[PDB]
Amino acid sequence: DSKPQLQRLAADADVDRMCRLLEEDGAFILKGLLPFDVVESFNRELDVQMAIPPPKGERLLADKYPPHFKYVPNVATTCPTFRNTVLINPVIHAICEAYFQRTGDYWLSAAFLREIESGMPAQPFHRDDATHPLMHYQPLEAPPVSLSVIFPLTEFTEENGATEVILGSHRWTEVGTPERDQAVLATMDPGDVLIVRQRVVHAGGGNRTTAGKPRRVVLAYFNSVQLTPFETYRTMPREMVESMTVLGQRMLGWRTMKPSDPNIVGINLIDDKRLENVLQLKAADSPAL
Amino acid sequence: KPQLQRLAADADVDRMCRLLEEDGAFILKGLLPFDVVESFNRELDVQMAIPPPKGERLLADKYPPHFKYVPNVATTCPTFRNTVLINPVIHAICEAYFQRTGDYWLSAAFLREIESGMPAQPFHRDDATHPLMHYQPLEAPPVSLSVIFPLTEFTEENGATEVILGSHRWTEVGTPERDQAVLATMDPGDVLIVRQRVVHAGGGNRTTAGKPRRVVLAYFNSVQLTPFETYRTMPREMVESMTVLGQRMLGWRTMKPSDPNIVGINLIDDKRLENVLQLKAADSP
Ligand SMILES: [Co+2]
Ligand SMILES: [Fe+2]
Ligand SMILES: [Fe+2]
Repeated sequence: DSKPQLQRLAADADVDRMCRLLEEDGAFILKGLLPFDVVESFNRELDVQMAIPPPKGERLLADKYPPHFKYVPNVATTCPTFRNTVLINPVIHAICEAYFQRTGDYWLSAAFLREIESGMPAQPFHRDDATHPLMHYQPLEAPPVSLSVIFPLTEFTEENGATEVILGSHRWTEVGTPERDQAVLATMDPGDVLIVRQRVVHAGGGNRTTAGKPRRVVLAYFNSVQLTPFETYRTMPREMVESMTVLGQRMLGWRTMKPSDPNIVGINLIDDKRLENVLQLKAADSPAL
Repeated sequence: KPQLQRLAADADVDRMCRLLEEDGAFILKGLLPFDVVESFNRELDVQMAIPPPKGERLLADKYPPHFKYVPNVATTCPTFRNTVLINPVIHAICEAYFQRTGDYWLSAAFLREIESGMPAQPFHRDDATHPLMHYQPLEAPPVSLSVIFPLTEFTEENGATEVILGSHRWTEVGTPERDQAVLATMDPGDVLIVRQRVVHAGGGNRTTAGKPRRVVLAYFNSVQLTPFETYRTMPREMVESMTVLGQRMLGWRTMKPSDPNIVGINLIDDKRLENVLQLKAADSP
């Protein structure tokens, strides 16, 4: 509309340009990154998880909310489509490599599903700096250590709560209490992807539809390997791990990684050796590399 | 000039905390009894006697051959794993120090041996392993603590650690003189504790004879920060023989950064890692 909008880019768009949008606007959308069949396969895998009856024991997040809370943690362990296809998408990683150039290696801190039902209110505007509170004190100019990647799995509309993003707001000193009309809407089709810079002020739009159609989203956080993964994928069976590509294994914390100089050795190692060597980890695309 | 303060092992933790914010460092006298120091040294002797490896060594291959180093001592030295790592005074200090940031764990603990004729290190801050630390404001909650265990005598001759008191308040390292620093001269069993941002240097070893100076360095970091050393390949039997505190230090349990993190970190299936693993411990039901 009137205000400058989120730019929607083709999957083959220029990475330098995407990197610049992140620094100027703080966010952008990749159009039709995931084909519809991938999206639907992912959705069915998620349906299976959500249909599982509630467990007997403790659930750290879920126990904090009423029983109608819809959440699937660490989707990489239970959704093969995410693990084998979405997680290792080459466009996503081209962006990450450029974005994290100053900080070095990155990996997956978390990827999880939320569903926002009809009649739910919008989120307060905020920054994604709560999981690793030290991020709250990092200056704007410092090398970024986190990137938010948002996957709509149903339509995002003005009505059902499309993500509200305030362009340029990563340059603000604080969040404050911004008006809703300061934000623009990440309206999207399933298969699109929203990419959001560290420190950008934003809010989930809730869902004001009344027809019972929930809005589904998978949120993935790619962080500097300096930062401890929220979700640990260390209990994945070896057969599952070795079925992944090297990149996948790197994302899920199964390999030694490298923060930027002046760390000149790396991180996540043991016996002064690479973790994957100590584990004698095979990978699906080891013959080609 | 002001020297490093030497405190009895049973001194009041509030005083220790005060010293870290004012001086940036202090020494605990006789924290580890002689038998602990001796068994630990014997265990390290075993590792040091093990022949040089064939394959790549990530850290060691970057330095000259006189580099003497034993990585992740917790996996090979029961005395560190069962006694030193879980010392209650160290953790009283950590709990006070990390109050603002939340839970902490072990990023690394390793041995270095410094031979005769080695020069002192350049003055520096310990902000290289996790470079994001370089950009954290002075006022922000600390996310790292250096704990230094002399395993041989630290003398003015053999390279006692050089610490510049109050330098954590400096904007940058600059080009400090050696006489700006004071020496952490210590006996085995003592412990040197050094705050984030404190400018310091290993003292090398100016002796011309005798056995090298032996030191174990442990870095305790906010659980927000990825451990340099990962202890995830430890055998289950070894892990379960440890106390809950030990398991928490070595990354085998779910941990909790301060609010506004209200769930925790290092979890899976929306459960605690130790519950998913059905982890036993020496001191849990
Ligand atoms: Co002078
Ligand atoms: Fe958010
Ligand atoms: Fe140092």
